Amino acid sequence: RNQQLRTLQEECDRKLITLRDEISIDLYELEEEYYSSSSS
Amino acid sequence: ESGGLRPNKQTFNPTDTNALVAAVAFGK
Amino acid sequence: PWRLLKLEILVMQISFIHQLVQSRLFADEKPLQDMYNCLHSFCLSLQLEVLHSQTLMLIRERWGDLVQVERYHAGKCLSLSVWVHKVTIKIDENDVSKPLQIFHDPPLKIDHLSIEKLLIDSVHARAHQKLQELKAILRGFNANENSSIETALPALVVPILEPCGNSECLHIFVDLHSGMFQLMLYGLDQATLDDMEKSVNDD
Amino acid sequence: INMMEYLLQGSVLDHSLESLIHRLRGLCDNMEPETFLDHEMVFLLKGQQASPFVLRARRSMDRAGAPWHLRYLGQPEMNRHALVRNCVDIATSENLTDFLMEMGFRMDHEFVAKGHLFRKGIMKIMVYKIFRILVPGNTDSTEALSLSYLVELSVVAPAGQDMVSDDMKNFAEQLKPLVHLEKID
Amino acid sequence: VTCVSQMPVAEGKSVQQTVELLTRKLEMLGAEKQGTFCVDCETYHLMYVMHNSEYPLSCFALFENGPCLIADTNFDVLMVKLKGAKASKIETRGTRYQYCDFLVKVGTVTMGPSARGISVEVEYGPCVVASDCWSLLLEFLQSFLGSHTPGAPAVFGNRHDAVYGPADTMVQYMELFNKIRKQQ
Amino acid sequence: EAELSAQIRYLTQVATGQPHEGSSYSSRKDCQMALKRVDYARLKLSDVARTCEQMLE
Amino acid sequence: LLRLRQHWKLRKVGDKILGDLSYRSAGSLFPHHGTFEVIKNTDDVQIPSDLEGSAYIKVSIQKGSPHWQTKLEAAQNVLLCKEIFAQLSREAVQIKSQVPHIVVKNQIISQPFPSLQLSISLCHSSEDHLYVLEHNLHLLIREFHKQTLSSIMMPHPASAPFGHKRMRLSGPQAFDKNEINSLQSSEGLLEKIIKQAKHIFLRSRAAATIDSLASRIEDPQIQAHWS
Amino acid sequence: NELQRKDALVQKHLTKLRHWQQVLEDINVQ
Repeated sequence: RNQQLRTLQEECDRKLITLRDEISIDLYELEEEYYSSSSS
Repeated sequence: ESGGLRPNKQTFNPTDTNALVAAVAFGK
Repeated sequence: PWRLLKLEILVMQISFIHQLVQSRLFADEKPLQDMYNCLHSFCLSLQLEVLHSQTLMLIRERWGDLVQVERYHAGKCLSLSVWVHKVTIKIDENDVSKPLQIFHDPPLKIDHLSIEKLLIDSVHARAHQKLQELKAILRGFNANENSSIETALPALVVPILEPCGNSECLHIFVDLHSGMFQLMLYGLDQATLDDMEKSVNDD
Repeated sequence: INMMEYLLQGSVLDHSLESLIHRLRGLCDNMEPETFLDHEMVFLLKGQQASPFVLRARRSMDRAGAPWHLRYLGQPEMNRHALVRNCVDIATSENLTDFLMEMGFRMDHEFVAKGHLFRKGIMKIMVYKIFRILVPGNTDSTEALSLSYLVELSVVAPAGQDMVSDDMKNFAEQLKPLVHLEKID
Repeated sequence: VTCVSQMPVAEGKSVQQTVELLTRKLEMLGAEKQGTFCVDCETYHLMYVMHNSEYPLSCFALFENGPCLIADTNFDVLMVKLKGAKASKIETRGTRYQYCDFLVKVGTVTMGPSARGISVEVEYGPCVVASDCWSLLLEFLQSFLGSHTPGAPAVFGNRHDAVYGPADTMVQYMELFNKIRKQQ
Repeated sequence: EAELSAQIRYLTQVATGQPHEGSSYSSRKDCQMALKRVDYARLKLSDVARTCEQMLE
Repeated sequence: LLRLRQHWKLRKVGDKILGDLSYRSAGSLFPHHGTFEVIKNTDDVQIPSDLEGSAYIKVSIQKGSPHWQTKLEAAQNVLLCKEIFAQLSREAVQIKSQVPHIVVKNQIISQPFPSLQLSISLCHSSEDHLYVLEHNLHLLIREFHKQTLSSIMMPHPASAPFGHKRMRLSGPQAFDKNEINSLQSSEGLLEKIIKQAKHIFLRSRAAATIDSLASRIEDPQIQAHWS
Repeated sequence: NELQRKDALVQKHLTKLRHWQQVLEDINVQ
């Protein structure tokens, strides 16, 4: 059960790291986006 | 009743034990 | 009335004390008042017991030696000392009907089941007394201005330059558990801060 | 300062070793099983005057990011339920070979130890099958010395008369059928 | 990239007052003074074992022109239990000053009760094989000691290709101590 | 009788002294922490989706 | 019962089941010593009356698995958060952080940077900024426990005692001056979390002031890109 | 034109959020 729970933990951490990566790319696109003249 | 009970496969083997502890102690 | 009926106590033992109180009340002088006296005796003893239990718990887990005890058993009174300052509770048998009563050296007050609360309220007022004298000292020096913040942290920020920046002025703190002063100034070299610490703590 | 070593020795055969390891992993700790591959040397002080004198130096072989360890165990001091004698733990850098050779010692016998290590309480229990090295100066060719393995409970404590021997006896009893531990020699 | 050297009394003033002069100069440069240091040594039979305050978990044993292993503090005990010493000990002791990434120690070397001289130790903290950095060390000491002189000692370590640990420091220490015992 | 005696003999062999100081609670705490992490992430993600939906009108 | 002793950790003694919840495989060194008990109910288990309701260490800022497993896990969490708050309350009267801090009975109020009041509470029954802070505190205390029992303590050579695998290298490899040796000493538990709390706040203040500067100008645009 | 570009960007990000949402909660279900 130790090995089983370790595998589960590794899967969850992998999913979360790939999530933080993809959302970071999106946030960089937005960093480009929400900084452009709000004159109107 | 036929007791005659005898443990199976003594795990110590004291003579080999003395040999091992003597090698670690002095010489081989 | 003289006969006892099942008594309930809110804070076998209850069985034994039940029998004992339904025993002494046929002396037929004024049983109700004598029973009130003998029971409030047990109420105060139970409350002293619970307070002492809580003091032992707090001295082994949180506070450590910062609180030291002077107490008399079979007299049912407990006195705790915090850093110098001592607080004690008594019964004042002179008229037992008066509930439990407390003392401090000077204070310049109601207790419910919690002894940490009393210690904390007491030390809070005590520290806030030292801060008043520090404010008096400052006002003695400079008739300008100074401030105190009431919030659970015992403040007395002290500004050092006329156009004030709260960010840099000076913060004098009193540790509610030890009494020794605590100073922060945002970057006073961390050594001169220690020197000023020892000075202000001494005198 | 001035630590003492308490030791219990005994052997365990091969299949009984699977059983014993399986049992000890039951009661040591939850930490992990840790393997153990060393290489020991014993350097004799000629001592022109009086008597022989020995130092044993173990160099790890599993980690290699780890230092070498000197150990000198004094004569067995003499009811204590364990073999009691001095133990100096001296960790040194990878130079002690030539250093001790210059000091005046010489390598008597080298034995490589492969086995297991466990640590319950202050106590430390290990099994390891002392391989023999046929070629002087190589840890590749390693013949078995005895068909069986060796176990040792060991505790290193201050010099003060302590109750280490009591825990020794208890933990010795709790593994009595598989392995026997007693003083020796 | 430690460098050690023996600064004469230049009497002049007394050896302690010589230390006082050095202390005053180094305080003048603008260096903060940290906790004291102490290095001491013993010889056996010839083997040298010495302790240092910069490394208070490791005691170094060195044969002259040979091996120099570092050990744990419990190497003194092994030498104790090994009686199979001369009481020519030496013991430097003084304060530790810190410049910007730059540490310099001055001491009054003492044998028995009589201080034989003054020994100064400088170690430029962040460094690698000395052959590249000794320039900077000379650049600094020329201000501090250069009045007398510093003279390149890391030649005791400059012959090699490329390495530097903490041993060569105590090697230099031992060389200096052997120099201070001999002459008055 | 014979079978039960054999079982008792084997049980002596296993010898079953004091309890096994073995526990898998460490990996369990860690895995529960990971599950809580992914739960927090999914929660905040649902929230930011709601927000972008609102803005997307 | 085979299943229950497949998941949660029990030793059976004296016609009874000495079932321990306290963290002892991972050394917790908190006295309560766990010790739940079972009765025969397959359809159970009783919790030792001191760890009962729910823990929920609500650190905050201010301006269909078998039924037995649910009860076991709830009790274990309750003991864990009790242990954390005990450690924190200890550190309170301890090392005397540069910022002062009050502990009352279950709320540990402190002030980092003034106008900030961090309250670390224990909501025994029967935010999300500090939610990161809470989940981090949990890992911190479990790192303490692990530091007790770990391989790092284990010696690679069958040799001197159970040093930290670095205290060796603090030897032969002449290793330490005051700084390097001191790098091994510990820095407490409240001090670390106070650190983080401050960090989160700071970060919040900087992000707020930069974006508010962005809002109020529309002349030279202030673009930003966090890491 | 910027309005169009903006709602396009936010909609793309919304699709990405849906994707990763399902993925994470799935990994939870498994």
